[PDB]
Amino acid sequence: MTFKLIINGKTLKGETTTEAVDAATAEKVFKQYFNDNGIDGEWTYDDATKTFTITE
Repeated sequence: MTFKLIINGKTLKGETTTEAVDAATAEKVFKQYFNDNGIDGEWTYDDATKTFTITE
C-alpha cells in the first residue's frame, strides 16, 4: 500500500509517494508528514486509491 501526499496551494507545491509495512501503519505516519508543514485547509484521505490530497 503506497500513499501520496499532494499539497494543493500556491504557498507550497509538492508531491511524494512511498510504500510502508502496512496501510494503516503508513496512514498514521503520512498524517504527520504534512503536519510539520502546518498546511491549513481541507485535509482528507482518498480511500479510493489511498491518496492523500489537501485543498487550502
